[PDB]
Amino acid sequence: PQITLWQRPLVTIKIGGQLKEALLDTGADDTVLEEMSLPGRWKPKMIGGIGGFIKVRQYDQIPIEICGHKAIGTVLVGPTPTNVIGRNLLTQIGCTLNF
Amino acid sequence: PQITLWQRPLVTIKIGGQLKEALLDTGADDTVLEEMSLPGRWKPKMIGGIGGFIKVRQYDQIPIEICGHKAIGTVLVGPTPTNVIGRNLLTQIGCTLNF
Ligand SMILES: C=CCNC(=O)[C@@H](NC(=O)[C@@](O)(CCCN(Cc1ccc(-c2ccncc2)cc1)NC(=O)[C@@H](NC(=O)OC)C(C)(C)C)Cc1ccc(CC=C)cc1)C(C)C
Ligand SMILES: [Cl-]
Ligand SMILES: [Cl-]
Ligand SMILES: [Cl-]
Repeated sequence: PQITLWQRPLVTIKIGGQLKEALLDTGADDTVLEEMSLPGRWKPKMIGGIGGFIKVRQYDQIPIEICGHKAIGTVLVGPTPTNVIGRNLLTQIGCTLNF
Repeated sequence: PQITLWQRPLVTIKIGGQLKEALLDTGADDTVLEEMSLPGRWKPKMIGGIGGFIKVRQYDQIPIEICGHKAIGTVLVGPTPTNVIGRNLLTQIGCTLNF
């Protein structure tokens, strides 16, 4: 579709069979989600936002639907003010910026 | 143009006489720039991202130029770790997400 930016670009995603709201964020390298359960082992990452650094859990090869578009990729879980979908999955679902 | 999301979407802006690089961020409510001088009135503001909040100065009705597109809008100045263009100005130059 085509999403204008007069509001927050909030969409519905599906991960682990549950629906969630998340924010499509082109200023983000990475995709980071609020606390939740995911299968398998995880690795550490430090990621930096506008406000400083947080520690998150990295899970790889995780299926996720963004707006009904299927992707499988890396998901971080951590203390974030919102769910955000960063470039790493935006490119999987064929996103570009246009003006 | 059409801008890809394989890489960070960085662009040049002219503002306040200076050239600057900055990051087209669809997730950002506001536009925030590193420390710099702007004319006229301002008020203090706390803004929130990953890792918490920072204090900025808010100037309104500032002329900016982005990729040759003139807009006018609110610009926050402060100790952000990188320059970001937010939805408040992205709208004015007709920028949308597409997939
Ligand atoms: C007051 C209104 C609500 N807050 C906001 O709208 C703020 N927006 C952001 O922080 C956001 O759009 C992220 C900005 C882009 N940022 C840009 C950015 C990039 C690098 C940093 C570098 C950065 C930090 N430290 C050292 C080097 C800092 C910010 N990227 C990241 O922070 C990402 N980090 C990276 O991509 O790092 C590569 C990531 C999400 C994964 C932490 C994500 C975001 C979006 C909305 C909200 C509020 C919603 C409840 C919070 C966070 C500011 C920027 C306006
Ligand atoms: Cl990925
Ligand atoms: Cl504005
Ligand atoms: Cl429009």
